[PDB]
Amino acid sequence: SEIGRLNNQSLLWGPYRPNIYFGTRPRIGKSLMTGLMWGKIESYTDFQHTVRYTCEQNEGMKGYGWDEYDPRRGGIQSIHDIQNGLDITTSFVKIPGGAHGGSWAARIKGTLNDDAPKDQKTIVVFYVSQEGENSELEAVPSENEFGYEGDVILKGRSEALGNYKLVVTKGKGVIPQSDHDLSRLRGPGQTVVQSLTYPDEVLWQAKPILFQQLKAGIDWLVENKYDVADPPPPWQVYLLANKPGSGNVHIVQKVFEGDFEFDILFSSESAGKEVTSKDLEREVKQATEVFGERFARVFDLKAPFQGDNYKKFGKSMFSNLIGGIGYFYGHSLVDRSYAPEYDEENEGFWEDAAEARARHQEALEGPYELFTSIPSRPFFPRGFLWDEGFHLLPIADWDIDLALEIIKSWYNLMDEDGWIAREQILGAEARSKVPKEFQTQYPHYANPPTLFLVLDNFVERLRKLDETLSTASVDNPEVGLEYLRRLYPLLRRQFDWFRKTQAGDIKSYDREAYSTKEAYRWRGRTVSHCLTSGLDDYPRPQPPHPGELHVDLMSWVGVMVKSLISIGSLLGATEDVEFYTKVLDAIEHNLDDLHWSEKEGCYCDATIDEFEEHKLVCHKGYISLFPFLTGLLKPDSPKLGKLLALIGDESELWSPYGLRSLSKKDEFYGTAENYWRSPVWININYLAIVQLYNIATQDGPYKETARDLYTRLRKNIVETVYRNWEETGFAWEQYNPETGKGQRTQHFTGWTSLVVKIMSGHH
Ligand SMILES: CS(=O)(=O)c1cc(NCc2ccc(CN3C[C@H](O)[C@@H](O)[C@H](O)[C@H]3CO)cc2)cc(-c2cccnn2)c1
Repeated sequence: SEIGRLNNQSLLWGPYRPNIYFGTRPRIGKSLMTGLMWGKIESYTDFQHTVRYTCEQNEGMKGYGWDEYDPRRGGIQSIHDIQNGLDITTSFVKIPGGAHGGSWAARIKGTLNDDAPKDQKTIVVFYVSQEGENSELEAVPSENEFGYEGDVILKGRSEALGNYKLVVTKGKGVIPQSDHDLSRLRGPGQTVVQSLTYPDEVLWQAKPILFQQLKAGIDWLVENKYDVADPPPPWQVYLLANKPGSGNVHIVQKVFEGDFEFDILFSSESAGKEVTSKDLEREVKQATEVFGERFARVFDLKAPFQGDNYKKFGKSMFSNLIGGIGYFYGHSLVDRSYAPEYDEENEGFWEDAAEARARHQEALEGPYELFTSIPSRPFFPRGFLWDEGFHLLPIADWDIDLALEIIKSWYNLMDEDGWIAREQILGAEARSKVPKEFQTQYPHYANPPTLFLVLDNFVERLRKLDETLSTASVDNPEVGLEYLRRLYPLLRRQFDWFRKTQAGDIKSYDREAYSTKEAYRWRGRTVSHCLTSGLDDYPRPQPPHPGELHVDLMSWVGVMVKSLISIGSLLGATEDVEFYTKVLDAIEHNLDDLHWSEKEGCYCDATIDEFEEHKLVCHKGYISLFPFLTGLLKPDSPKLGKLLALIGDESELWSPYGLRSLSKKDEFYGTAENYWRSPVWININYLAIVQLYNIATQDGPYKETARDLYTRLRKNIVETVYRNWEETGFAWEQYNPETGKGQRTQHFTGWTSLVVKIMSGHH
């Protein structure tokens, strides 16, 4: 509770706007937010097309991301913008002090690349907004007529932040000067500020708000007889008339010719003295040193990746993953009808659920907040539930207390029933990027509970001030068990929810098995998809059917029970721990009785026939290995040995680049969208690698096959991801098993970053 508050104060500020190139906000719903924009201007019409704000990936952008980041200290981002002929650095740094979550500073540096005209004009904007009823923010006017020769100071106050100043410094670089008539009314060229107000809920729409002000400037030109007989230069036509004041939006605009840089200094008044540029430089150099020392300790890359090339690779994958951390706030869109069609209980259920959806009873609810890492800045800058379990495995190593914060944040979303939506789209900003037909969440939709994996790691670590704070929840056992105590009931609630909502049907068919209880079927499947399982288009029983059972789902339930055993045991929930033991024992038996195929040598999902009998449906691939991947099989199990055969078999799963999602022998190989029907995916490869290492560092019959497989798979996965990074600068979503090429989306940090932990090893 004391450590909680120090943790709160430490993590309050950051560049928690991963959906944009660079911006800051604190972990507060309605507060002070900033964002960077820039774009070259060569003509009277180009700036609207060159300006950058929200993250994307296309031919115009070579690459971007964090070179180093720790959300407690700050870091350095590099942006390589081809369209704008610019290489940009954004350094962000936090300075603890006072009562309001400390201070921070950022340096924005732009260097023209070799291709750029040496006299390029670049428009740079720093956009500042503040939400809240009783808060103030004011631009201190300049001494000069038309703008600022020097720094722009914003004075503001709020309940959340107390008093603060935000300074945008004069910076360094040529500022262009205009000889035109207009300069007599608009100045020759200088930094300008517009202070505006809009209703709070639209402050986020920085691009349109800016353009509306640019447009009003141009309309003013037109009305005041500035025309094509004698036009002012483009960059002056797009320079806002200076009008500072008070409001909830403040636009600070600069134009530079050539290279440039400028600082942003946020000074929390309740702290000591105010933040300077010399402070920024010192704290930046200091963060880099701490970052370095920590990486070497936490991510000690083992053979054969100890080389410096692999270190830089590892730093990039890690920094981008942990650098994705966002704070999201607002309403989510949920169908709360619990239409009976969603029980999916007859044949052809998918058509019924389509009928219910077509009622559109979904409503906004909340608001909610979420502090989480994300799969990708340009495409998926929001919380995804099973993804986050993978994101936190490397993050927890770095800073267990951060990871627990993020777990707590997710768990705080769980409704009364035990449901967390698998995709968290919080507020209009988060919604803007996401197509309407994809926003609505459904309380019957599960997603893998991979967050338990992180919990498991915490538990084993538990059994055996930024320095201190990162590890306080393990160094103080008292704190640990207390965290577990408070979360334990939500864990159980989620357990029970799986069993009530994702229940399969044994009792109503000719189905025999050790337990009449244990059987699971993901709700929400369509003819070609099962989105809730995480493996979108992995082939399942055709047609889908209320009788289906899914071996991945049962294995996840297995993961959960096992975690509940350890956590219950740590808390002495004896009555609970005994029930869990009966479920574990029953899932073990039932995985065999309902899922094992002796004929095929692997696990399979099941349905019920045209003739109403249990049928196995075997599609050799990730799904086939689940009981192994999820840690459920004994190290001497013959079944495990056969899965090891399947895994290593080059003609089924084993490619030089990692395990294929689907066997080359399956009829569904490389068909359709071919998402999970052949490509190599790091998250599942990671689970294989960890399980091989387990069977490998224990006496048993398969110790040495596992040792060989472990060695080679670790090598193949790391090298594929590394080679692609070296060539393209990106982490990719998935990798082509025939060519080794990364494909689908880029900037996937993202569970692809698991590679840093594969390299570092020692599970
Ligand atoms: C044409 S698109 O670029 O594919 C595309 C698609 C969709 N909607 C569906 C979708 C959602 C997430 C994933 C990735 N991935 C698939 C994995 O199978 C799951 O296991 C993972 O949990 C899941 C998360 O990592 C894939 C598909 C949204 C946007 C978008 C959203 C905001 C802003 N701009 N664009 C773009």
